[PDB]
Amino acid sequence: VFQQYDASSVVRRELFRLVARLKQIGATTVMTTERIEEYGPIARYGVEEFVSDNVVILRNVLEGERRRRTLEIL
Amino acid sequence: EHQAIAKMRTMIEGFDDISHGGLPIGRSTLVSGTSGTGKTLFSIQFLYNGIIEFDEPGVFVT
Amino acid sequence: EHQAIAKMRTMIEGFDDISHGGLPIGRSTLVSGTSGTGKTLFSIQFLYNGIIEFDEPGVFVTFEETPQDIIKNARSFGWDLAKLVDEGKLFILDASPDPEGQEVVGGFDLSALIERINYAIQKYRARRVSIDSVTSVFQQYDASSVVRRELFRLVARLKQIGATTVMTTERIEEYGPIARYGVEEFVSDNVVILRNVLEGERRRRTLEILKLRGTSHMKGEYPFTITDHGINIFPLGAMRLTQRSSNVRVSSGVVRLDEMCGGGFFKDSIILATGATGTGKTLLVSRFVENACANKERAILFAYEESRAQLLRNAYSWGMDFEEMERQNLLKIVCAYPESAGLEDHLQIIKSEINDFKPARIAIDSLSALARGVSNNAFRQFVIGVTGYAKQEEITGLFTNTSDQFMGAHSITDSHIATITDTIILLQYVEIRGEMSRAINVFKMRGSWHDKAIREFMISDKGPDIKDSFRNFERIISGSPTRITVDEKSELSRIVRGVQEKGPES
Amino acid sequence: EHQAIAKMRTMIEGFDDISHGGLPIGRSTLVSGTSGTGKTLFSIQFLYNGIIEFDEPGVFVTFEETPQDIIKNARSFGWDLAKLVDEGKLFILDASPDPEGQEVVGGFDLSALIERINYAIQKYRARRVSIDSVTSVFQQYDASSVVRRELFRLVARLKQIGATTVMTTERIEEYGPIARYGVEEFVSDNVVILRNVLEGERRRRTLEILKLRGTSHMKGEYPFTITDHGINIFPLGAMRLTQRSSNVRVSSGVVRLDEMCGGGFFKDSIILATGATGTGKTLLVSRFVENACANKERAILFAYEESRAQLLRNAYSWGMDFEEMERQNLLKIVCAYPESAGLEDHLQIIKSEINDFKPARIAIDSLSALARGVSNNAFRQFVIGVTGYAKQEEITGLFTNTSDQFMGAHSITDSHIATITDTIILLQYVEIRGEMSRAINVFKMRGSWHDKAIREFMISDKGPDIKDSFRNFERIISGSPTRITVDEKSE
Ligand SMILES: Nc1ncnc2c1ncn2[C@@H]1O[C@H](COP(=O)(O)OP(=O)(O)OP(=O)(O)O)[C@@H](O)[C@H]1O
Ligand SMILES: Nc1ncnc2c1ncn2[C@@H]1O[C@H](COP(=O)(O)OP(=O)(O)OP(=O)(O)O)[C@@H](O)[C@H]1O
Ligand SMILES: Nc1ncnc2c1ncn2[C@@H]1O[C@H](COP(=O)(O)OP(=O)(O)OP(=O)(O)O)[C@@H](O)[C@H]1O
Ligand SMILES: Nc1ncnc2c1ncn2[C@@H]1O[C@H](COP(=O)(O)OP(=O)(O)OP(=O)(O)O)[C@@H](O)[C@H]1O
Ligand SMILES: Nc1ncnc2c1ncn2[C@@H]1O[C@H](COP(=O)(O)OP(=O)(O)OP(=O)(O)O)[C@@H](O)[C@H]1O
Ligand SMILES: [Mg+2]
Ligand SMILES: [Mg+2]
Ligand SMILES: [Mg+2]
Ligand SMILES: [Mg+2]
Ligand SMILES: [Mg+2]
Ligand SMILES: [Mg+2]
Ligand SMILES: [Mg+2]
Ligand SMILES: [Mg+2]
Repeated sequence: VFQQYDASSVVRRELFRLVARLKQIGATTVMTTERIEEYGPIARYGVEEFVSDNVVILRNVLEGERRRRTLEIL
Repeated sequence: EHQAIAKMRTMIEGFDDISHGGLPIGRSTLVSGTSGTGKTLFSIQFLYNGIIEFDEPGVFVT
Repeated sequence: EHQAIAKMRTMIEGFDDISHGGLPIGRSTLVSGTSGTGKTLFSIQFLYNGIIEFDEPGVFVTFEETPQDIIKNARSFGWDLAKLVDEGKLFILDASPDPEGQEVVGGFDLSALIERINYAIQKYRARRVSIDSVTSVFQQYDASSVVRRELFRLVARLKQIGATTVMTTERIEEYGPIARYGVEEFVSDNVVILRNVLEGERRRRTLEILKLRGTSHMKGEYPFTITDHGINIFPLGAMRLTQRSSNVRVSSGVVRLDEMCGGGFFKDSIILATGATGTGKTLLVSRFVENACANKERAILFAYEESRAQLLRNAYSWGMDFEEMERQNLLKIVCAYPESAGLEDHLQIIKSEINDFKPARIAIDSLSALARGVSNNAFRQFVIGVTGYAKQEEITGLFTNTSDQFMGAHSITDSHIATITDTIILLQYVEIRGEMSRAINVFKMRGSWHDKAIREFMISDKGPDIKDSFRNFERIISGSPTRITVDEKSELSRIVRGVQEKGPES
Repeated sequence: EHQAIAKMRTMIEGFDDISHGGLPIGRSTLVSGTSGTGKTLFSIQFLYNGIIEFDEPGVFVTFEETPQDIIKNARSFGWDLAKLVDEGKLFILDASPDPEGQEVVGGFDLSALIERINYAIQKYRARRVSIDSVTSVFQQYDASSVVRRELFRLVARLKQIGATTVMTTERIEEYGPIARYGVEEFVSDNVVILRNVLEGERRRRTLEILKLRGTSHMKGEYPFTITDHGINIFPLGAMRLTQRSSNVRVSSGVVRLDEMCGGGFFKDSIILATGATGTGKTLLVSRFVENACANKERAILFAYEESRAQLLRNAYSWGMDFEEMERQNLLKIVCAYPESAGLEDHLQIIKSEINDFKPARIAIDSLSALARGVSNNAFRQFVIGVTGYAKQEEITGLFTNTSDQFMGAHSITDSHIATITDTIILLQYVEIRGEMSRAINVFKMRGSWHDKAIREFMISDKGPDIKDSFRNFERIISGSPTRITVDEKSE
């Protein structure tokens, strides 16, 4: 959604809104995000983390040509 | 309520273990990762195990 | 106390030492850190105790989290903040934006907030203040220039007011810049970094006090754990060296051994039992725990290799019934995997069980079990921990170390812990005539005199049988000894012909 | 279509094995990577195999090389694309800009183009469409957010059309972003990544399928070759452990040795001869290769240490004449320094050559010669490939290994190929009375019984002459013996 011409700030405030409204409803929501480097920031725009109540990371770590899939609960 | 945070079960083999019950209720849980790591399936499959195990309708936004 | 900056206590298991006292009164401490590091709890924990220990109302400003949740969440550690926001001891000050908000508002509001917080502080008569997630305020359209001036104003005014404040900062990298705008670090009087370093797919959190303008403190990282009780730190280096020592002597559960140790292990003493795999270590330990209960004293056993079940099967086979031990409430078996947590945790799990049961003895079967994966220093430092705790607590310790190379190991340490230890017990195989025989030896005893033989021992359903020494063998330790005889037929009981009887009658 | 995902094989050697079927029909695949990885070839080979195998018209779209060139170059792998253009089975929709022009033509053309695309799709009744260098289009003046929309509009349309696609994308760092804008990443249904990795000033090409929406695939990287017959991907992991096993026997070239191994080597099996430099491994190989010339059978010899010439010499010196072995086209020698290439290219040469001589025996002159300058893992993989290939092909294999230290060596192998070889012939110098004497031994044979003694032997112009064991010595293996001269029982 932010891939139209947005920056960090614009994007943080937006996640807040989204998450919050969803909080009111009482909806146990799950939100999927993309990244750039297996260990780099936790979310494309360096903010999504602190804005969420719970965070999870699905990593497909490289290494010796063999990829290894892991999951963590930050 | 007036106690701890209540959790929901994802019936995803293991995760409901690692998370000590499962996702918190009435709260969004961020799940990010690089292309081809899990996410969708983790979201789809969270919905699915929802219907198919406690009868809890699901809403998938794509 | 010799310091020139007045401090107030956080009552956070560990912090007040590392900070040599607690946050400098009338000042601002920046506790910064990655996502999920511990930050906001610290804050809440900081206001909490002030309330429930000094009766000092506190003002907690929330910026991102909903004033409702802060209370909802803080219930995890068992705190009815509600009731406090209710009795007028804790004023949560909402400032969270809205789900239907505009855009543009972080400068004149920064001036309004000062007056705000200034109202509640004057109103509730507060001493402590938490400003959780200032960062989020600048995350609207700002840059370094405007953040140092704006923060400054806030802290500057806050200090004038006389409130001992804590601000929280997020940061993407664990070791890199302290805070986002790489500017908060110099605007604050103190800086408390909180990290959660990865490495080896496990997770290690640490607290560090970079600076405390005005006084001294413990430098570098210190591991902490967030338990059902909140933050819990280990000044593994603030662990002074002044434990008590006593010439009291206890049993090993093995009689002959006792002699071999000048008269029974010292009460206050660390004991090490090293020996290749399958030499016996596990047994002795069991015979140590056993006896401790046979004299009516408590003792724990933390098995990191064998199950609680199996620990009993082989324990019973060796005699000594652990089933009962558990029941008479004299021996407690923990038992777990070293891979089921980072050392910091394992070190605390152990400490805990040592306080909810008060042993008078403790045994850790296979320290080397805990040295798996982990770095030597990391493990060596953990050894100093347990070893440290049990030493200053009059709790006799028997650790088990299994050397990675049977017969031919030129070092019974491998991780070099033999110098922290007070008394070592050595078990090693001996190749005698196409046979793998065993043999124990008492290497060192700091206070006792102990036997200097490398006696042989055998295992029966009954237990450790301490026989005689391989006097007529050289290159013993080598594992595969060399038979050089000056005698052997020498008296002892010559008398040939019919010497025995048999099973019928003697 | 309430069925699992449908795939369309690519007939690109090795890929259809890795994708578990082949790019999902009608969807978009994304093969991206840095300059010189495969991309352009891939897609080209993608369309080709599509035509000359299933009569499936191909739509190739270029955004930089001129159509004339795509042909010109293609002739590199023996295929006149001009022919299919004449036959209307493939349409190289030129879309490359000309020397002159204007600007401010943003999403302007991305639209008109989707029509010209749909055009030929319908017109040529297309099924497989490839787009090379799509990115060289947004490289006019755009940003991430801009590309995400110009790309998604396409793929979307394409999926509508229903044709199966592949999009070429470029990358700058071999292990950084998946595509220049790190957007295409998520805009694709399937992401393939060509990586032309450096290291040691040598280059290894590695393909990988990061994701395939809706179907399983092969997780991890795979080395691939670029030749005269297109791209080739050896799925060294894919190869299964279902090798044929027979109890038949073969000779070792040395009678007395055939005896030691209880009858001989098993036709189907790998044997390893180990020893310090000099021991005589190269002998055993020379002897093992003549025998297959006595039973008039084709056998191959891969030398990585000596030359065509020198071998001939030291061979005529042991009696065996190779000059005839070649004439009788029953023996073929190769020879190539290990440095001349990397294990990837090697493994192939081997395979290819084995197909053009239908051997029944084979011996590689020194593996350590090949483990030279390469990581164990990288080498360890090279063994299993040849070892594996020689196996499920019935070819008895004998490999040479000069242990890194003479006398006392504590392992037949260093790289650890011991557990990859069935039989282990172990050569080792033995020191007696001040003379470097030898010693051959059948260390292990999985089936047979083989001799358990360490028999010394010698080398004359007649070849190896196994002799008697060192019954009267001790520490034999160590290297520096110690006679026992036990004084009998002392009467
Ligand atoms: N049936 C299946 N069996 C085994 N693995 C599968 C199966 N389907 C998909 N996969 C694997 O899962 C990956 C697909 O990713 P998925 O659709 O779950 O979402 P994602 O990786 O989180 O996000 P994105 O849309 O970028 O791919 C593939 O890369 C593949 O390795
Ligand atoms: N009862 C508990 N037992 C063990 N861990 C707990 C408990 N309660 C909370 N935690 C842990 O505490 C952490 C919560 O972090 P906290 O609320 O203190 O603020 P933060 O990490 O500093 O900042 P942010 O709001 O950005 O996450 C999590 O990492 C979580 O696992
Ligand atoms: N009932 C028994 N009867 C005779 N010998 C026994 C009996 N139980 C154990 N043993 C002997 O004791 C050894 C078992 O080792 P033990 O359980 O004492 O711990 P360890 O050698 O210190 O460590 P680990 O067993 O994990 O290697 C065996 O090598 C075996 O010879
Ligand atoms: N006949 C051939 N034999 C061996 N290798 C060849 C042959 N033809 C081309 N190659 C190799 O294959 C590569 C060709 O790459 P190709 O033009 O197919 O696309 P690309 O490298 O993916 O993208 P780009 O258009 O940027 O070069 C060359 O870099 C070259 O090393
Ligand atoms: N005509 C010959 N007469 C006597 N001995 C010879 C003759 N030719 C070779 N030899 C012996 O064989 C050895 C030659 O080594 P060989 O060809 O067997 O290969 P290798 O030992 O396996 O490997 P490398 O040659 O690389 O050391 C010489 O060291 C020598 O002892
Ligand atoms: Mg997805
Ligand atoms: Mg956080
Ligand atoms: Mg927080
Ligand atoms: Mg044990
Ligand atoms: Mg190209
Ligand atoms: Mg995606
Ligand atoms: Mg040699
Ligand atoms: Mg050689």
